[PDB]
Amino acid sequence: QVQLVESGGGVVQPGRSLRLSCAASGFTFSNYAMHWVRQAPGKGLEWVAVISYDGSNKYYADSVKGRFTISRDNSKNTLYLQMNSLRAEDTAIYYCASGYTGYDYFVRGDYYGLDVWGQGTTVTVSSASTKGPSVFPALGCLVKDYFPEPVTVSWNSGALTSGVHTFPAVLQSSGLYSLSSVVTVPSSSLGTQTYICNVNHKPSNTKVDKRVEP
Amino acid sequence: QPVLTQSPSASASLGASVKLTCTLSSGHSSYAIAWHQQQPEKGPRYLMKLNTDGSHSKGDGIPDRFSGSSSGAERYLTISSLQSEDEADYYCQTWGTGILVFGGGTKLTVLGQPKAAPSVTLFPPSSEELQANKATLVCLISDFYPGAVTVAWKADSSPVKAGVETTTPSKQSNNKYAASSYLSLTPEQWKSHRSYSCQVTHEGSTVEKTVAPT
Amino acid sequence: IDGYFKIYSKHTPINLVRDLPQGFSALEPLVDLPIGINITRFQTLLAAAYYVGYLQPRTFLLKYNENGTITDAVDCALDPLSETKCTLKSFTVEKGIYQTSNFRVQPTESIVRFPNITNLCPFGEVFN
Amino acid sequence: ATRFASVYAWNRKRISNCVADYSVLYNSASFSTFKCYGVSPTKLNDLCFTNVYADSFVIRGDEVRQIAPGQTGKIADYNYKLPDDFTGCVIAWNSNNLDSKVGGNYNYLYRLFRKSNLKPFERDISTEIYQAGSTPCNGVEGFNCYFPLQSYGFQPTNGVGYQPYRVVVLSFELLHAPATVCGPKKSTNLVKNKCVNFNFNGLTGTGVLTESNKKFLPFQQFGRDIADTTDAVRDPQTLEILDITPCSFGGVSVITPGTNTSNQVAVLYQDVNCTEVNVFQTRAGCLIGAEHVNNSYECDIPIGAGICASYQT
Ligand SMILES: *[C@@H]1O[C@H](CO)[C@@H](O)[C@H](O)[C@H]1NC(C)=O
Ligand SMILES: *[C@@H]1O[C@H](CO)[C@@H](O)[C@H](O)[C@H]1NC(C)=O
Ligand SMILES: *[C@@H]1O[C@H](CO)[C@@H](O)[C@H](O)[C@H]1NC(C)=O
Ligand SMILES: *[C@@H]1O[C@H](CO)[C@@H](O)[C@H](O)[C@H]1NC(C)=O
Ligand SMILES: *[C@@H]1O[C@H](CO)[C@@H](O)[C@H](O)[C@H]1NC(C)=O
Repeated sequence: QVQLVESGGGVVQPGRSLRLSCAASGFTFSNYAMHWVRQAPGKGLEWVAVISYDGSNKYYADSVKGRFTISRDNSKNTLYLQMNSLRAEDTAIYYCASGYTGYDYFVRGDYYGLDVWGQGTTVTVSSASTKGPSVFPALGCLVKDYFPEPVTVSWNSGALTSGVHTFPAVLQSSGLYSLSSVVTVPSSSLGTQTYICNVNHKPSNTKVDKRVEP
Repeated sequence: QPVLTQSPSASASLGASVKLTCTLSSGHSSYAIAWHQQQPEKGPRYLMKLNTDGSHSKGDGIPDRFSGSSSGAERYLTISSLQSEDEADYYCQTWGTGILVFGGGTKLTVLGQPKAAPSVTLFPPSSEELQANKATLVCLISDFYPGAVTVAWKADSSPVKAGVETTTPSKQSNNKYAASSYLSLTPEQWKSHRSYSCQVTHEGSTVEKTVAPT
Repeated sequence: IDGYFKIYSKHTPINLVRDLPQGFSALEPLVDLPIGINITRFQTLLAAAYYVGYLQPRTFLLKYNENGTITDAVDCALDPLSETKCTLKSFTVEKGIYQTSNFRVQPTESIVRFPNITNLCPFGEVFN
Repeated sequence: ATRFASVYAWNRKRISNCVADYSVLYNSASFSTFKCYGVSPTKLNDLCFTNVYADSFVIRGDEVRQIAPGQTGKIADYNYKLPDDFTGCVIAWNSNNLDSKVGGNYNYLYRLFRKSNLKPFERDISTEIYQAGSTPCNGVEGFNCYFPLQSYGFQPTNGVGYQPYRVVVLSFELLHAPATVCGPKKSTNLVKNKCVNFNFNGLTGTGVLTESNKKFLPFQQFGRDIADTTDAVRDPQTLEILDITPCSFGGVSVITPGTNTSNQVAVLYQDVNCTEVNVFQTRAGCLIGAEHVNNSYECDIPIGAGICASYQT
């Protein structure tokens, strides 16, 4: 059973560079073609690059031509993607993929198949500094103006879970993220029980407990 | 470089069947394609390759309710007796010269689970936020099915377009949807009106919530 | 040789009953089998008499005719006359003196000497 | 031709000591499946292997994904198993109009129940009735007694997924051996009486080739002179013997009275024939610009071979 596990991206300043990796196990890696595909947040799939099993016959999507470089180490069953001069439009999840080679009569050459997908790795390109959120107060918590993702929100130290819903982040034209966590509660519990949302942001060592009253 | 044209959305009820169609351009017609599935919060999965003659090659482990067929410049993915898990994005992809090209994708939505109009709670800016020179209006939408909504903010019945962000819907732990919207203002802007509206449109129907500074 | 099993052969008339005629013929290549066989022993197959010899890494001076065949040869290590022929690269040696080899006496032993050991460390004070 | 054999006992043909005309296989449009693993389909002619193994079998569509390294299933696991490191290409095609029968072609079987998975290239042809339970079957089918093989209902009205496909995988094996199976070789037209950059088998160089009057023995491929220089080759195709003459070259000398008298010059091309460059061919080379005359005189400027030049009125 074949598996492709991508190594990491993360956050970097535009114009810097990143090496993504793709570890392959379960098949003769050095005989298959190998792809990079990416998906911008809320966009479709976009094909990025492909490499031949040997003879390095590399091809590129033109939106990365000159900047990115595909390579492979067959002795280590590893696929690489070097990104250079990174741009905010390079923010996406990056999957690797494998396939076989066929002689398509329609192009009179070798097409590279894409029949097996990896799990993914996230690459965020921003001119923003690491920053902790502001936490302001059915009831909930407004987790305002942080960078980078992610922030976790638990309620009453996890002892409270029914009716909790943490929304996805929103990315403002400021470059900073915002999300909300809301819980619907029995209306009469307000004078007796206490509701405290626990906001946790490891990228800035910020941990905030904010109590939500009427 | 060929281009693939997919309808942006499709739906059919649980147990029904759909025919997702991916028409490649007349130029490079009779090119072979592949179908890929992307379920929510998941990586892609390879379905099958489709030749010009109607002949497929499935991956291993993909069910028989998925069949492919071919006609003219058009290619079809057919899914019989639809299930809850078949709700996903379906990307057809093809090959050019070395490079491969995806289509826009098709969001297939299963309508079998119960219809539901949205809950709309609108929060004015917390007092703690104003003392920090900021003002955000947090409008939360919950408990709707299907998860498709349009959001418009009105200040004194005037549509504000600036300072608005909105999540896209995401299902809750009770299999209904939710989404949040934000309207950023300066504290002056908050005070110097008589109201602000959050207007949520769901299947032609519209919910309206209004708050005022006091 | 280097993965190829090369077989050469010649078939000639025989006018002797129990001998190996004192004549000269060069064997022509017959086959060059591209087989990776590591061969250290061999055996013949018969349904009579035969001869078996072994090859050595020797240098020969081969005489070609106008038709590309080999008509004679000199084994450069057979004797000082064949050696002289090989040195001159001629099959006929003219009258004279030719330097053909270089005699060197080889060492028969290895003699290592260091001075006689005296002034021993007073180790027998405690160790012994 | 195809005509692939059964799947539990797939047909292995060993290909060796031959010319693999992969181009016929590449150029036709008869196939729907041509996946390749470890080799490039369009560069196959340039890849020399020691052995090519042609594994011939018929499988159903849904199992084509199983004819690959790392795959599992009823065919991949109990009938025809491929190794994870398989090197070679699987060429398969829809054979509905060749193998299918109106009543269902049940002469083709696949294993559904077997004690274990197949090893790579294992050919298991036992027909013992499989005992699924603890009750001996004793040749009688029944509960917990299932035949290890099952037939395909191949019919002309069957859908593509139930149509036969003929699959033949070319396993490419490179051993510590000469590697005797290769694709076809390029050849070009023979050009005579001109300088060309030639390559005859393994003999390369630059030169002029002409008809030879030498007689080679049946086994001699090229001729070499007393200075280890190749001077003749046998043409690999037509068994013509060609002599190799090095391309004409030589010094270029200018013969002239001094610029003090006239700025007219004559040029001598040493050892060059005049068809290769007042043109006079002499024993010293090709002399251009001088008018040769019959009257003899004392030698003025030497040109060699008794010929001398002079500036005359
Ligand atoms: C023959 O055997 C020896 C054992 O030392 C080995 O080193 C050598 O490579 C072998 N040759 C071949 C052609 O297998
Ligand atoms: C060489 O071959 C020619 C045939 O062209 C023959 O007449 C001649 O006698 C041969 N000479 C030798 C020494 O074999
Ligand atoms: C070694 O011992 C011998 C005893 O026969 C003596 O003659 C010789 O001089 C000694 N060598 C040295 C270097 O003292
Ligand atoms: C020059 O070439 C011509 C034509 O091949 C030939 O007849 C003539 O003998 C050649 N002369 C020399 C100098 O070899
Ligand atoms: C020399 O004279 C002979 C006849 O007398 C003639 O054939 C030949 O061409 C002459 N040479 C020149 C250079 O005129």
